[PDB]
Amino acid sequence: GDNNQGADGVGNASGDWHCDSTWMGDRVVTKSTRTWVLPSYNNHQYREIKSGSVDGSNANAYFGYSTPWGYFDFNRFHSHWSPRDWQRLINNYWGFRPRSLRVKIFNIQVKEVTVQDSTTTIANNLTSTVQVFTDDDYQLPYVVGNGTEGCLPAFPPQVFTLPQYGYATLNRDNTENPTERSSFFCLEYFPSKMLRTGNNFEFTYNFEEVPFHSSFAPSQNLFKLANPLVDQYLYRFVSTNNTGGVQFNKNLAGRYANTYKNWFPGPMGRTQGWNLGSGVNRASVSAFATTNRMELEGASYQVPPQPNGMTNNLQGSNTYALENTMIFNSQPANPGTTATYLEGNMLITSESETQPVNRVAYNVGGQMATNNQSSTTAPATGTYNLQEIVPGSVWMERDVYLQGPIWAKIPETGAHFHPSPAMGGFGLKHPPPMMLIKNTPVPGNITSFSDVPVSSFITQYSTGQVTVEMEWELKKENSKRWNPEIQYTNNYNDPQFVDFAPDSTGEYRTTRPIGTRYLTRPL
Amino acid sequence: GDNNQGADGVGNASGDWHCDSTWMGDRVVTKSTRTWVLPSYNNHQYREIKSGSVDGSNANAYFGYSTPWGYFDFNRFHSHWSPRDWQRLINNYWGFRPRSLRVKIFNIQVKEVTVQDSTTTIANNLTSTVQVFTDDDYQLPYVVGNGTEGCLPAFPPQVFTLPQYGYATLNRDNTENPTERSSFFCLEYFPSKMLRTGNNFEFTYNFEEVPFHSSFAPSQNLFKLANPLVDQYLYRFVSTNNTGGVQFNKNLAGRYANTYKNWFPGPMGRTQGWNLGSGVNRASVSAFATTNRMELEGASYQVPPQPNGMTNNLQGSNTYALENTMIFNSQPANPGTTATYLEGNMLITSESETQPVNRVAYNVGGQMATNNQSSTTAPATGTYNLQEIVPGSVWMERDVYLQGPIWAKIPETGAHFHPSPAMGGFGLKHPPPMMLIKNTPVPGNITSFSDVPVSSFITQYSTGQVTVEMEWELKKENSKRWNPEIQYTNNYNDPQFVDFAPDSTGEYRTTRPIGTRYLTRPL
Amino acid sequence: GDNNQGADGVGNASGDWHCDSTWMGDRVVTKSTRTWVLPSYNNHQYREIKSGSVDGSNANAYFGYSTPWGYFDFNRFHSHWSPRDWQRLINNYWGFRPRSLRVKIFNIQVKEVTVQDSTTTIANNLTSTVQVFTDDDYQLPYVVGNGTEGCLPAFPPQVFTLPQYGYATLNRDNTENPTERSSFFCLEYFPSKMLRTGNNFEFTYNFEEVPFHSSFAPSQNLFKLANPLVDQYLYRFVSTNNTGGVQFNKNLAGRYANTYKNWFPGPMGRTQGWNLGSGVNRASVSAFATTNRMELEGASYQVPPQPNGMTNNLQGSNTYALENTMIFNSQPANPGTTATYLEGNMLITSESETQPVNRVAYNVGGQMATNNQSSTTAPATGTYNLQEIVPGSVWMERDVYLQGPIWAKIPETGAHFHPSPAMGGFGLKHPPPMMLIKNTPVPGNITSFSDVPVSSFITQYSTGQVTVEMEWELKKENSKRWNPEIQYTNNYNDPQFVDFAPDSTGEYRTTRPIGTRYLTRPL
Repeated sequence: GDNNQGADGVGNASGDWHCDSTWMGDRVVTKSTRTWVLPSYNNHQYREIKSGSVDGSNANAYFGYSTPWGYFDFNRFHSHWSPRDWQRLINNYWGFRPRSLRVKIFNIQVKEVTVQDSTTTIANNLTSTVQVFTDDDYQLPYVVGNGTEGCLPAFPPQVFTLPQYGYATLNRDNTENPTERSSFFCLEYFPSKMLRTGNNFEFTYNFEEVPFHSSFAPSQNLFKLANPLVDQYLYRFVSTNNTGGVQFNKNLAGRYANTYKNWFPGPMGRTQGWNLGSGVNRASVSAFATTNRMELEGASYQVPPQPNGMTNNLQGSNTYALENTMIFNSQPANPGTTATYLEGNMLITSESETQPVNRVAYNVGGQMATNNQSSTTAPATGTYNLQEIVPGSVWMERDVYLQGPIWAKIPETGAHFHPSPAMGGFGLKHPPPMMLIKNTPVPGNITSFSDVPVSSFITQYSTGQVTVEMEWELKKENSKRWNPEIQYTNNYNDPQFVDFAPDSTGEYRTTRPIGTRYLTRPL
Repeated sequence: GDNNQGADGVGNASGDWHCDSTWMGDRVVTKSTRTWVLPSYNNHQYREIKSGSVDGSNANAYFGYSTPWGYFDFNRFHSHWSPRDWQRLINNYWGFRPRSLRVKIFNIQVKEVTVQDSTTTIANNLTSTVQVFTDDDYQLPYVVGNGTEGCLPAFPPQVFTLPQYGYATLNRDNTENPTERSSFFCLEYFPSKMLRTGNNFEFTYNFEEVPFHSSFAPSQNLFKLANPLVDQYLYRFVSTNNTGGVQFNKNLAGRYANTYKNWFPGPMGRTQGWNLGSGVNRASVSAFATTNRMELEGASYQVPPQPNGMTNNLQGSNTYALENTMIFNSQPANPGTTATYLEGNMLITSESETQPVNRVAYNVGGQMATNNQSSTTAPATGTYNLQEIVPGSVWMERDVYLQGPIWAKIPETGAHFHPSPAMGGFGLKHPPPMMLIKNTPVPGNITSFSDVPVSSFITQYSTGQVTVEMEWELKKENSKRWNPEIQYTNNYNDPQFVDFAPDSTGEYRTTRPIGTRYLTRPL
Repeated sequence: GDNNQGADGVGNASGDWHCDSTWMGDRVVTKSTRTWVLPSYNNHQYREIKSGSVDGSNANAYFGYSTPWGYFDFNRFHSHWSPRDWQRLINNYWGFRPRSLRVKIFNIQVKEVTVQDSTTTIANNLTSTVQVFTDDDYQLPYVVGNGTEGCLPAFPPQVFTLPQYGYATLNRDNTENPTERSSFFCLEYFPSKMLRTGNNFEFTYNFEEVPFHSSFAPSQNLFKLANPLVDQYLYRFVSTNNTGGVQFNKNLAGRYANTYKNWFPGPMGRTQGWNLGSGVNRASVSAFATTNRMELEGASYQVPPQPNGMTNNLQGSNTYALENTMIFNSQPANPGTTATYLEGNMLITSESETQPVNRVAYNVGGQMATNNQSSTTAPATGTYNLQEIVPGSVWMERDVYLQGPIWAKIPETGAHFHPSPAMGGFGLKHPPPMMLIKNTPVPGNITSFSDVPVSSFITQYSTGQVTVEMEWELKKENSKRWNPEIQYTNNYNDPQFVDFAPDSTGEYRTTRPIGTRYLTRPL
């Protein structure tokens, strides 16, 4: 529907502001509207950008292009959810997955800016247009889901300027030079709707069927599943007698160190533990030397989210694995800042509620036998710092936060194992199409003919609202637990301000992250 | 209906001006139209406002937020009524209660203001929009009915600038700091119609059924109801003889001091009487020490309208209870003025026409027995300065003036007794929804991408008409009184100007208040 | 329905065990089943019980009867609700009221006990019967709703022995003797179903329409409703000049001490504040002298819950009014214990979340003017320690806890004001009928005829299950609050045991009470 048009042109608003969320039965539809600004990027020119090795690491070298096109990136959880609608969701529901998405761009306004002797006057033109297209065949580079800035703001009245679309193609021998395989994508070679100041643009996309997210934290350890009362009928090798010969004992009662296990913990790589809080770390360490680095194409890349199947923090201990965690800033910072931020500013993720099913990151994975015994040689063992997928493994996927990304696109290749993102969210084969938008160029005064293209443009920018409404599917809590569970509560000891709400300057404050795992489930 | 649209856009007026009132049968429909201006508040930012104790009273401390949104407050009686239509109403009718309400916002005009070296030129833009929504679920703070400024003007040609929407939530220990319970309401999280310069907005609301107001003043004292001619069959204790023993007498003829009463006066707290006019008050009194102050949450708050059931002034005497009355100014003053106004400027309410049924505020309530007699001890009594609701009480509600508020919202809690406002008017559970309106932000020139939200806006304001038409239900005069009643008359001894009409400057003059109680009724 | 009967007799269970709760849409149906034991009371005899003044208070004197009948008292909140189903209810819902009730008694088992030389063998008889009737005309004394022991247990496996039915009628001159008005009710004069060991008994009752309970805590102070930004058009009396004469000032901005108030706080009596926690109370105080005592019929009775409209505790302060509060024990104690319990054992209610709308109990109510000024005498005031219902009052009803009573019966008299119980819950005119049950007497060996009734009985008792299923109606949360609310969470710092769950002895543990007010609402 959504039709109520007296006329189409100036003096007729293109669409209403719908920001509210609606909880109906299990499923919830969360509407959001924001106001955006699109600068004129690159003075309406494609350009190649390339970098050598910066900071003595040749993995920092790339070759790519910076287009004029800006793009709507609505991918984070807090764009669609208010902290009270994210408190309802995580407290009484076990899981949620999205279903449909509908986006609309309306109230386009195209301003001109003219500087005569530093007056810099701004007066709109009603004739000029803007170009929007959504890429639904996935035939561009998809930079949306990689957890980079430019998302719809947390708090509705904030106006946000759109990111610039660029991409990094193949480079030659870890330098800035290209190859024969490095491709150039011209964004204006697609068909794209052109929208003058009276027109609007809207789009609809239904998601593929993905597994529910898990909002629950297990209620049992993974190795403790068996009941403590009755002993197993299975026997274990215990020791050996004076003569070479074997002796067996019974697996008895609630003794869980030695009992027969069906299911096994997830993978782990080992990461370095670093004590926050009360401290006593080592002094004057440069971490870039000792970080975990997977080496691809000849260069050493860090992978600072680690693959799924581990927990950084251990149940309220102060020791974290900072190479395994997801760190956020309490407030948006300036682009390109090198400032050194102490712990107190950051929002530091803790996975500690997954510890029953997951192996801790900064502890060894286990041990195995390193030799074959005989009468001469004694049994020996050694600990292993990494293990991988094993038949019969069970692990906990990484949690999704209010500040974290919703989805990611599975790279298109031959094969993949268990496509879930390391950062978090819903690994998708066909993610919501990427919506790009650009100001059409309006040339300045040119008195003559020349075959070299026009380099003199009228400097302009545009603005107007965008609405994004999604439909989430939820899975209700069936639990029979007798005693009260843990809920996300608003407690603050002696507040000087309310959290998740403006300061006296007008600045939106977020003190602490919010995860989805509170409800407890018997594994 | 209300349709006559050639096209929708600039060059087509959104609606007609209807200011007239229509008397049909009993019920009257009073239409009113005004012109408003909406500044850009807080430079389009939410902000927290908080105050400590000012003037040595910790009840003045609050914590709250100041939103960009302005709101239409049409709640006062003289917005809808002209002094001649308020003279008709009160003279020949016993009571009135509202029925329906329909509001319309049209002819929106959005001006830009630009300052280049102090030129401050003003030129409208046709593209920009304004956001209106009416809150019909009562899920915001309702600040309308509390008797604060910003109402539609008395006299139609006056243009009025809209109030700013803010609210005071919970604070911690009578300081400026917040609590865990103090809530933040984001107004842009509701769906709201966006209106460009050709669009209009209209709304309809029917009131719940409330009791008629009482425009009549009783014709009999409450204790004098019995007829003076025939004596009662009931006997009274008079005295006691030499021996201990009781003697009775008959309640005889028109002697009203001692007779059996069915019904009793309303509540009273005792307030201080202060002589206006001929004077002889005490000298150099600071009243804030001795005022009546109910203490809530640990702090002492004044309640300068007193609860219903008392009369300040006593029948043309000069002694008033100024803690019980409703004081107005003869002319609108500047916001935030500390000037000291003498009596002559003020319009000072008098409740003296309710004195038969109501107990005077500055007199003691009565007396009761303070001891049990015996042969040793004589009967004693003492006077009480406060009494409350009693089975079989009858009191007169406070009157509604032309300058006074129409309604109020009953706070949503567990329980309430007899919901009528202390200030006056019609206590409502679901008051007319609160209509909020805001200028959408239009950002200035921004050349670059940054994730910190846009702080540079184009400074603009908007203007246009609003019409509010209500439907009142009236109750006709049935009285059989023989001699002429009192009417509200325009008498002025030697006028230098006409009252309720402009001065030579153009300024609207109101000399004296107008109440609703003139018609007399036999109790 | 509920029919699946192969045969009716021994060897056929009379009914299934249904203990689960079902959340459907808004309304929830909570089924509960327990196992009871009914002793043989008074050796099957009615008896008069009477007491003089005990502990030097003649209000302790009563005259009444102790019947053989035991009664099912299922009235407390935790009989029907599990702590996790009471956590769901209070967290996301604004209010709840019951609708229907259906009770069933099944699996009756009648045991005999015989003592031959202290062997005390127990062997059931299949022939003997039990008598159940429900009193639906309210023509007995109703002792259920007064908050006395004998309720269905908290934790299902607990077996509970039924209370004895007795009642206290009128006594003469505060002594043990009766009057001519003191009535005797014979319970066996009603028709009553007789149930042998194969029979079952079931009953259905729909509640009258009562107001929703309020599970919300206000978001604003009551006197702070007006917005801080715009000042009132109303003026206040401030001071007086050298000559007798009055001076007025404007009510300006966010200054809430002096502003015109529509609505007023609830009633209060003043109660004594007593510091818990960090202490510094007075030493060696006997409280029975100074407690608040309403005097009825000549004797002084304490009323240790105070009438509605006050808050004992003030926002996390340690000072409580212990004459205003609801105190529970963390564990069921022995009947008739005089032991002195320190603070640490008790669960001490706090009303502090109602403090915006309610006046604190241990603070003075306010002040009023005590004299009429003149040139000779200065204005004076005094504080009042009690106030009552006033036109335009709003107060918060007392909260309902998990351990507290559900309802109460409005005494049948001429009149009542605002029937809500002081203890808590839902004041009902026709409460759920009172279900009484008794073992029929089986006489022992009697060889001869005598006209004096049989005094020699076979000593027996009976046992079997009872199920009580109610249907609650709920009111969903509509709130638009932006920041997270307060939820009831399971937090415990360094637990030695889990709360609301058995100890190593088997004993059910409850550390702390649970109220219904968490969700916040803008008054």
